[PDB]
Order: sequence, then structure tokens, then C-alpha cells
Amino acid sequence: YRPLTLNALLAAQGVPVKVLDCDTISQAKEKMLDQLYKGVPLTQRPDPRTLDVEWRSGVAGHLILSDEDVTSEVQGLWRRLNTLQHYKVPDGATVALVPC
Amino acid sequence: YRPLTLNALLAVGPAQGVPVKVLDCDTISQAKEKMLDQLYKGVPLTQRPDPRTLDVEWRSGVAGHLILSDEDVTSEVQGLWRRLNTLQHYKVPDGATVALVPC
Repeated sequence: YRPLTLNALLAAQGVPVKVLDCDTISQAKEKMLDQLYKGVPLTQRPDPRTLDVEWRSGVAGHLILSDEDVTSEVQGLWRRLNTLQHYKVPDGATVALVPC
Repeated sequence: YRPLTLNALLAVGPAQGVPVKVLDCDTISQAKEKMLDQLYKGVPLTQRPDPRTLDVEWRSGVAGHLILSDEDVTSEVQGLWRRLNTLQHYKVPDGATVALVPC
């Protein structure tokens, strides 16, 4: 259970967000929302489902992260929920919440 | 990987069951497809119900009349891993009566 800190954006300026590398994308997204909306009135906060999680990697472009996609580990009838470690998200990664 | 034969019925309309060979490792979706193809043998595609409009009902005197699905509250979990439900998951026995119910 390695902790990480994300540089979270709502898409200009990044905010630190404490997460674990074994958090699912859903779990990490909650934690990001908690920091990013802290100063936003209740009535102005979007529904989380209208946002996607976008990892803007340093050197290799942007990627939408989700709990289930073409990358998910499958073994016969079994499937693993995608985590931050699954995607190889490093400590200090810039991650944006973007219109879905 | 045990073969099973189900006693398959339609739940609407007026011993009535027809035999359907399945595998116990078939998903509910897969079992449903095999049940429709036997029950509706001879009936053109255009005269068959959309499969998504039917639920699979296992009429057990022991477990109850259960609606079976590929994914539900009973699905096996292990950490972050979830398994699709099969006939073996529900422990549907050989010769089980299973109905297709308008859904």
C-alpha cells in the first residue's frame, strides 16, 4: 500500500491530493474531488459522473483512466478493477478531472 | 466443465419443459442463448423475443425461484477481482427447471 501525492487539476493550478497506489480509479477520483471542490458551493459542484480522470504524463501524452477498460487484467471469467498502480501512475503525477 | 441438461420452459403461455444441454461453466448469458435456441427451434429470428427482454429463472424448491444474472450481489469477489456468474456459481443441479420470464 504505497502512498502517492497527485498534482490534481480541474480542467489550471494544481493541488496536492493524497492517494494510495492500490486505490481504484473511482477511489482516487473521490479523493481528488474532495480537494478540488472544497471551496466550491454545494450547488455549483458537478455530478462526479460527468467527469473523467486524465493522467497527463511527463513524457508520453495523456490517458483517460477508469475502473474497467481494454487494459484491465482478466483471467478466464475473472477481472480486476484498475488501480493507480495498474496504470503505473508515479508519485507526483499530474492528473486532471476533465469533462466526460 | 461438467455437462448439464436443464428442463427449460417459457414462463408465459398455456412436463412442458424441453431439454437443453449446457455446461456448468456457461455464463447465464450463454445458458440463456442455448435455452432460446432450443425452445425457439424452427421459429424465425424475426419471430423471436429480444433476449435482453427475458430473465433466467431457476425454479428451485431449495434456493427459491431465483433470477440468475452474469453479475449480481452474489458474484464471487477476491480483493479487486470479480468473477462472472455461471451455472456452477449458483450450484444449479443437473435436471434443474429453468424458465425464461418476460423482463
